Amino acid sequence: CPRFLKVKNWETEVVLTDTLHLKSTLETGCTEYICMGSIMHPVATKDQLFPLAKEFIDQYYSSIKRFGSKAHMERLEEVNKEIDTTSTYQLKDTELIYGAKHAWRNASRCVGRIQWSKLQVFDARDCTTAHGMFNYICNHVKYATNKGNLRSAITIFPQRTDGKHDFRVWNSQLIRYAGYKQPDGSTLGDPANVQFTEICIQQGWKPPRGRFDVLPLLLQANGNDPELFQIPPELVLEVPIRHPKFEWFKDLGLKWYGLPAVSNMLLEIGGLEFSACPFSGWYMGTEIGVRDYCDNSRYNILEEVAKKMNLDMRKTSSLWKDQALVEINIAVLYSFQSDKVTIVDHHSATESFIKHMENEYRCRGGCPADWVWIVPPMSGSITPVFHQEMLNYRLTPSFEYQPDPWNTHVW
Amino acid sequence: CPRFLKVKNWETEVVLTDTLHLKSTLETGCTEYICMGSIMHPSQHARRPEDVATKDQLFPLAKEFIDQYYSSIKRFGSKAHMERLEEVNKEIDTTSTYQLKDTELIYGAKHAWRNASRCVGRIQWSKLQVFDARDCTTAHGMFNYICNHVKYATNKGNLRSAITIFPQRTDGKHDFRVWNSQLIRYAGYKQPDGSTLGDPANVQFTEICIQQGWKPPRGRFDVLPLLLQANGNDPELFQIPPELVLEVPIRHPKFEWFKDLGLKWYGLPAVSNMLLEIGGLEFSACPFSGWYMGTEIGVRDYCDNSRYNILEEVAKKMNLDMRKTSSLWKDQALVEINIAVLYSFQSDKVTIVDHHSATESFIKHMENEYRCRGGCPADWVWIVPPMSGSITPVFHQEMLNYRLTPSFEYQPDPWNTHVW
Amino acid sequence: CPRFLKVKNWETEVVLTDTLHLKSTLETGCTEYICMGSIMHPVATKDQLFPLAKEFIDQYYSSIKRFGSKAHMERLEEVNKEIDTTSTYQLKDTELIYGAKHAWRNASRCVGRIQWSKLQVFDARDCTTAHGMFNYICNHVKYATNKGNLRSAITIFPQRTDGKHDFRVWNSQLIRYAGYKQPDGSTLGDPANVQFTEICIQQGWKPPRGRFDVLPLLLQANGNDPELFQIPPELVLEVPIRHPKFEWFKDLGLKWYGLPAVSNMLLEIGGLEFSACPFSGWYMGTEIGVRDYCDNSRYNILEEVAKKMNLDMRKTSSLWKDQALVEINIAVLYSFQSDKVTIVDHHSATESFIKHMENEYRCRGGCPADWVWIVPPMSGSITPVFHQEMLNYRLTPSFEYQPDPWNTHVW
Amino acid sequence: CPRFLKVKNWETEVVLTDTLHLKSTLETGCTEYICMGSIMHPSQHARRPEDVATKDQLFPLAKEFIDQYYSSIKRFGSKAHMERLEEVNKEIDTTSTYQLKDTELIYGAKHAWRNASRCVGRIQWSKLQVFDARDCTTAHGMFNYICNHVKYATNKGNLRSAITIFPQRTDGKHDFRVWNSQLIRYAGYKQPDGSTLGDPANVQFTEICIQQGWKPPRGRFDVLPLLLQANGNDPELFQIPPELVLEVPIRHPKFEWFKDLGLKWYGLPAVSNMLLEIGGLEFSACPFSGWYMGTEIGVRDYCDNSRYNILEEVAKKMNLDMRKTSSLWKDQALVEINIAVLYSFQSDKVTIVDHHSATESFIKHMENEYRCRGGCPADWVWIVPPMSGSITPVFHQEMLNYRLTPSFEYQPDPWNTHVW
Ligand code: HEM
Ligand code: HEM
Ligand code: HEM
Ligand code: HEM
Ligand SMILES: C[C@H](O)[C@H](O)[C@H]1CNc2nc(N)[nH]c(=O)c2N1
Ligand SMILES: C[C@H](O)[C@H](O)[C@H]1CNc2nc(N)[nH]c(=O)c2N1
Ligand SMILES: C[C@H](O)[C@H](O)[C@H]1CNc2nc(N)[nH]c(=O)c2N1
Ligand SMILES: C[C@H](O)[C@H](O)[C@H]1CNc2nc(N)[nH]c(=O)c2N1
Ligand SMILES: NC(=[NH2+])NCCC[C@H](N)C(=O)O
Ligand SMILES: NC(=[NH2+])NCCC[C@H](N)C(=O)O
Ligand SMILES: NC(=[NH2+])NCCC[C@H](N)C(=O)O
Ligand SMILES: NC(=[NH2+])NCCC[C@H](N)C(=O)O
Ligand SMILES: [Zn+2]
Ligand SMILES: [Zn+2]
Repeated sequence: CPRFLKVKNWETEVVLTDTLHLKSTLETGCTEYICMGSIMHPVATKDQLFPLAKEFIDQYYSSIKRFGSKAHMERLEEVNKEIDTTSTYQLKDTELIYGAKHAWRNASRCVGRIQWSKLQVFDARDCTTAHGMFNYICNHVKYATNKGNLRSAITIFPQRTDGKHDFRVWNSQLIRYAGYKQPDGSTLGDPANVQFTEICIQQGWKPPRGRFDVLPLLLQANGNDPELFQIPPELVLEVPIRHPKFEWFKDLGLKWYGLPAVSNMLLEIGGLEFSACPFSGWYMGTEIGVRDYCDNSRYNILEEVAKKMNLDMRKTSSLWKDQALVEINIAVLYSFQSDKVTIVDHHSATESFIKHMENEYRCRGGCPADWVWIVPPMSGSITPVFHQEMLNYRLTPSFEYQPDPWNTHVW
Repeated sequence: CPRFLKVKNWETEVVLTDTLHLKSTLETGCTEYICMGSIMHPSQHARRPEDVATKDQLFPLAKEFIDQYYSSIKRFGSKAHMERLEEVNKEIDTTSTYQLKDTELIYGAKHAWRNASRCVGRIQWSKLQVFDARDCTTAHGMFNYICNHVKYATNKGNLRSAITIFPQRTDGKHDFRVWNSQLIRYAGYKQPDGSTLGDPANVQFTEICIQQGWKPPRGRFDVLPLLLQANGNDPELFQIPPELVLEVPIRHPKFEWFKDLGLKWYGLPAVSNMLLEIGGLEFSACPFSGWYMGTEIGVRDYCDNSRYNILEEVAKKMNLDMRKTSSLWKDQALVEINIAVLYSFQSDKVTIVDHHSATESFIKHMENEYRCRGGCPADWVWIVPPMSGSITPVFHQEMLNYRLTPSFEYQPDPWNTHVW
Repeated sequence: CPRFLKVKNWETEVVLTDTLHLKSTLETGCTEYICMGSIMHPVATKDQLFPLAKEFIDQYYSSIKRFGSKAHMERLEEVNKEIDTTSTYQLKDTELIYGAKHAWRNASRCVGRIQWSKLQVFDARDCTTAHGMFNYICNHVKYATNKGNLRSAITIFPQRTDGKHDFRVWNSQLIRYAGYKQPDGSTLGDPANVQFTEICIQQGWKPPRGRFDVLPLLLQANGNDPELFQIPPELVLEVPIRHPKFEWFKDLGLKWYGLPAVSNMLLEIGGLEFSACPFSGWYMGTEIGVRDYCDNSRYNILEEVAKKMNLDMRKTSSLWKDQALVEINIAVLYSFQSDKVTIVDHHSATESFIKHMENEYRCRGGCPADWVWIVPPMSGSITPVFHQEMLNYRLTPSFEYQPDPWNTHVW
Repeated sequence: CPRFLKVKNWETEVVLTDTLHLKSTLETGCTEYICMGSIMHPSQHARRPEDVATKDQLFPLAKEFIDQYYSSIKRFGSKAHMERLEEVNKEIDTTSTYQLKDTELIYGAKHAWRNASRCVGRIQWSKLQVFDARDCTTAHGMFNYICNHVKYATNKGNLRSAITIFPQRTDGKHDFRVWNSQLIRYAGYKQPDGSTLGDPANVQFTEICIQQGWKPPRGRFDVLPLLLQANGNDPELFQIPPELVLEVPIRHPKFEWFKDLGLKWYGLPAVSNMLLEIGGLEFSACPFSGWYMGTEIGVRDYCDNSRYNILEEVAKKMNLDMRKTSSLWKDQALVEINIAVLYSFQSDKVTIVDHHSATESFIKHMENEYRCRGGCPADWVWIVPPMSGSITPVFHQEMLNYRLTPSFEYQPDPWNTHVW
């Protein structure tokens, strides 16, 4: 209603038909009179949980081609008695694996979804303490890093109960660099992490006060006050950034970590909420080269690089920023590759994503996709995704945003 | 339910409050469940293009526009307001259409620009020369008006914004249409090769011209003739006098070989296929022009695979290693082409703006608009330039897209409608 | 989007879930800001036809559980080549029958749809003249009347081609009574048929000028001027109306016809348009007893029945109209039953409809229904449909309104 | 796209033009693809019931209301309009709420009635007594105010329309609520045999009253106590003084046995569980009353299968042959019950309107409203009486349903939300 929606690719003229949108139950934020497409961010009762669980179990049994089976019916009744009796329920291991992979399949902001079914799921639902969380995270980091040959993984901690016993990873990613405000108002290190760094120091962390200090983990188990743990340094793979032609590039002393491991999202499956679910894949180069290094509110290196390149910086129309941007991005890829650390460039990644989108239309009837996030932050129209119409809608299971845990926790 | 909305800039932390969206009366194409922000022409439950406005459609649309006009000149509820409303109503009542005052037409055109959510150039919105061509009756008359537009707008390279507005739709059988999609564009030809010579965007229009008896030079940059439909008649061909057509040969400030590619482009971007809607009145022929942002030429026109597709050519001449995507050879060539376009336009003293300067001005305009008007409708997908997105400030700026009227709207290609 | 909608019955508290709304492709007339639920009325190119034909053939092949065959793929190719070469296509007999039955299944205004699959389809696509049409119409009337034991039926004339060659039955129903404007402004016979009656007279029909004159058929074949034909009187089954207790009722000289045969609708199947498609079932009593007899702008008999009942008519609050209404409706049912002519009362009809709706939710995931038309025009809340929430949406194949032919027709 | 819409009456052929729907700012629940005209509580994308308006929600809602109010007293744009708007804005920015003037509250209440698309009684809309109870602070104070209401409105059978308006919502933790669905209603009791004694609609509410300590007489027509929530505290029980409760024993003008059924009803329909929204302010306790239309009692209260369900018992005493549905025995009994209700109220001099008189007046009202206001929102599903539909003129009248504010809205039963 409408049944069929069409997307066009403006380079190939290929028109595709979406019916997967019909499975949407959650709202996007837009209305018929306003589009919120560029806005970054536009305790279940028994009664609410029943339908959400049924819908999930239903789709699970359908996916394994056993819809209507007595297994299907019995699982439904078991779940139903479980909710009725404890006001919640437990996923079977198979359901949790399915839910996690599908939350990734459904993530409309992820260009990496061709890999969605190749995902190692660590089931940490028996975890009870922050030291326990630390151990699981270390196994995840070791497994995922794999000496540079990165492998996708998610570690899933106990689901929410009453909301007073939440497991949380206070870090926004498992591995990030510290940020300190300087007396003159500038920032040393990564300005994105200034608040989180302050919390860590406040909690007792001794800060080395350099540019690329790996943050410790701040871990909350069962709603208890969070605890600090240092990731053993031999587990954190880093790459020093050099350039294949500019010998001076290494002199900038840039580096970055190999494993991008988002750790502050909420994974929702059949109405159940996994507030601690760090997951990791591998980098697309522009995430580091364009955003991390060249955002004005991040490491902000364009000007230094341009100076070393001896560019004429007096006029914006010389495109000195653009020129430097490319060199930086060349260096990031070249450095990761030289060190045998899995990375993908924005051309290869977006081309793969288009193939994935086409497979998804053919087998699933569509592929929810957020064009604003999917198109890379540089060279947008010389990647195929710029020219591809897309439709954005929300399927469950899904990854969602949740408030920072310091905004809620009582000590 | 009505509410004020906040937009945040994620670099500056500046948060702005949108109140203007509350005035929107036209649909965006999204729903609560499905966002259609990246669809180029979403369905927006508009009435069929071939239909003309009924009285019941016209009355509210004319009242809303006249109210907004009298409100804008600080004369809302005045005797003149009331009398103008009465006159407009009698006209709709007795003829089922009305005529705009010249002042209203000028106001309408500037506001349609002010309201164009896809336009990054709107800081310039009130500086618009409006050529009122509503007395035009023939295709030759149209030609004359268009030659004036081209001459005034071009201004020997010192480009000036302008719009020329032909007679409004009546019964839908006497429409004025400029068949060209822009006043000045290059021909495209399907070759015996299978390849395309010239601009592939213009292949169908080119065949129509040829079929109308136009003699194609069959080169890579043939300026297209005008094909102009007056009063609903079959369209007629006219060659723009070549001396009115300002072109720029493309060269690079450092690469002496770049000029050997034999690239050029025209100075005057003049969109000619859109419909201007003011108070329910439809101006189906309303060519308008400003000046280029360099990426329009250097990224899209030159580097789209379905356009001139010059990336490989240029990368070869640059002696780049093209074996792997990860060398970013495409991105290197792209920066150089875009340098050359800006340099070539600046050297010939033809107005151009680069994507950094254009987007920085847009941010400034947005802020002025939130302060003086309560918002600025903007389509992020179109506003963020097609290269270097996040090293421009608009990438980091949340925008809200909504449709205000007066507006510029798309309309079907006339060869899809026209019976000969 | 949303995938699930709920309807509640406010007498039983049963909640049903609708998913059939998802197959909707056509608009209703409402918007998010206005409801047009009580508004009575709120040629296809090659490019339009391809998708409409595909959607239909797909749903047909899915209905016979052969989706993705073999026969399905070839039928699609055949249809596509047909549209390609001729800008139109022909339905198989199978698909025509299926389409006709589904148009009835989908008609949200019809309370009689429990019967939807028991429909006799007379395929009149080989018809070419008005006399041909007359013949097919005589067949339909005779078969559907069946001496009082009415059988549902539809006769389908050739589809529209260029729009200049339309088949049309100018009558709104095959059997209806003439109406005559009188010099003093009153009307003799049925006021609803005055315009059509004048046309007939203008075409040289010699009018009896009584209260219940059965109209001639006015039939347009192949876009030609329409022609007059008298329905052989022996084919026209009528019922004199008398009352089981009031011996004086028969003296009112009332009668009606047995066969309600709507003849002015358009049947749309897979993008094809059948502009002449008379169809019939049998009456619900209130149609005659409440609407045809008691509408102020119909036979308007309330006051004279009330007079004969000797009711105090001086105050609305005596409910003299309501009493008369019930008595007239009793007489209609009693008369049809006494003469063994199929009829259904509004309790039995609406009860069957709720049972049908429940069947449709179980097997099809919903049942579009227009509450405004489904609730009988008397005694609303003492039928179960009044208490039943319904969703209205438009499914194809469908029956649609079309303009009176005498507005368009060039003589 | 905005347009004027036409509604036709299919008996009288009168066509009216609706312009008022263009003012609507709240959703109906339908979409372009799915009509929800018969859903009792469609979801309309309202904010969560248990949230309170933010500044960003309140600023435009308050401006819209104050504009309509000053426009109504022909004072739009005046100094007073501007200064009132200024004062409201300071209050919102400073306390994130505001207070209505007495005149604004009275205007708001009357227009909420005028705007109630499901009410057939709106010809009466401007004749409404407003009891301003915004100074109330206790459950006992609520009781006193409600006693005042019942006494004023009943007026010894000569019923007068009234509303009593308790303090608006603040943080949502201090809500005033009448837990009763109407001020006067009959208890219902589930019986060991599975039947219900008294009124099944009130079983759950009755259960709560007994749990709270009310001693149930356990009969068929027990007048329920008030359960009153002040300032978000647990609610308190209060019996209405029985001399304030006017009741009518039902007898028939021809059937001597009718009185033997021991039926009665109360004179005063006082809906007490709705929320009154004025300018984004929320009056969660606002009991209002007019007088009955006969069918509300005769058809629904007495003949719904899930209410008193009296049909078969009446038909038996009428000696009807109940073996077949097509004898229309149910329809005959229905009419007689309805005659009895009207006759009884009229004999006792208690205001009542029959459904012919009520709907004929409503048609007149719609016509007045179209003439003076440009429309009348109306929900046909609710307006058409539950018996004899098409022998009332509203059945034949096309209606447009849309939502204007101020308005009366549904809110959740407080026992689903309340923390003890
Ligand atoms: C395996 C290689 C992968 C690649 C190359 C990749 C690529 C990306 C990129 C480039 C983004 C945008 C990042 C940003 O701008 O902040 C993204 C977002 C995202 N990806 Fe992936 N992805 C991968 C794997 C995964 C995995 C394993 C998951 C989860 C199981 C995942 C879920 C997400 C989600 C939820 C987002 C949105 C995050 C947000 O809103 O901040 N992706 N992906
Ligand atoms: C003065 C210099 C101007 C600049 C630098 C500018 C910039 C731009 C750019 C870059 C686009 C996107 C073009 C594309 O991707 O195809 C655009 C679109 C547009 N601009 Fe401008 N603009 C200017 C003047 C104008 C004028 C004079 C008008 C009309 C009065 C106008 C109305 C529009 C409209 C309606 C669009 C959307 C076109 C579409 O949908 O395809 N702009 N503008
Ligand atoms: C079998 C016995 C049937 C019964 C008892 C029945 C009942 C009804 C009734 C009472 C109406 C409302 C009529 C009015 O107010 O004018 C109606 C409408 C309708 N029915 Fe039936 N129906 C029957 C068979 C059929 C058949 C055979 C078809 C077509 C195959 C059909 C399609 C329709 C349509 C399209 C409408 C709406 C017509 C309009 O908008 O004017 N029904 N039905
Ligand atoms: C003058 C006497 C009045 C009459 C005869 C009358 C008539 C009616 C009727 C028959 C209903 C349908 C009730 C139902 O089916 O449950 C109704 C609904 C309504 N009326 Fe009135 N009305 C009157 C006065 C009022 C007053 C004084 C107000 C408020 C100030 C009001 C506001 C409403 C509202 C909001 C509804 C919808 C209630 C709901 O959704 O349950 N009416 N009216
Ligand atoms: C305002 C805008 O939505 C915001 O800058 C977005 C744009 N697109 C993005 N795309 C990706 N992949 N990641 C981001 O952080 C952003 N930021
Ligand atoms: C699919 C997508 O909407 C389409 O390619 C858009 C993207 N953004 C654009 N932005 C501008 N300015 N111009 C365009 O033509 C486009 N094309
Ligand atoms: C205005 C209103 O929609 C119109 O009177 C409708 C109401 N319901 C109906 N219901 C049926 N079945 N038939 C009708 O003709 C009508 N008329
Ligand atoms: C399902 C349906 O909407 C519901 O039964 C409505 C129908 N019309 C009504 N009409 C009025 N006046 N009052 C009601 O309670 C109802 N109930
Ligand atoms: N490829 C991924 N899995 N990315 C997740 C986000 C990493 C983030 N963009 C960063 O630069 O650190
Ligand atoms: N700056 C403008 N006014 N542009 C209008 C569109 C021009 C178009 N993008 C082109 O490259 O030809
Ligand atoms: N039951 C049917 N098939 N009805 C078709 C409509 C008949 C119409 N209502 C009449 O009174 O004549
Ligand atoms: N006329 C009114 N004010 N009605 C309000 C609703 C009364 C309700 N219908 C009842 O029967 O008790
Ligand atoms: Zn959107
Ligand atoms: Zn609706």
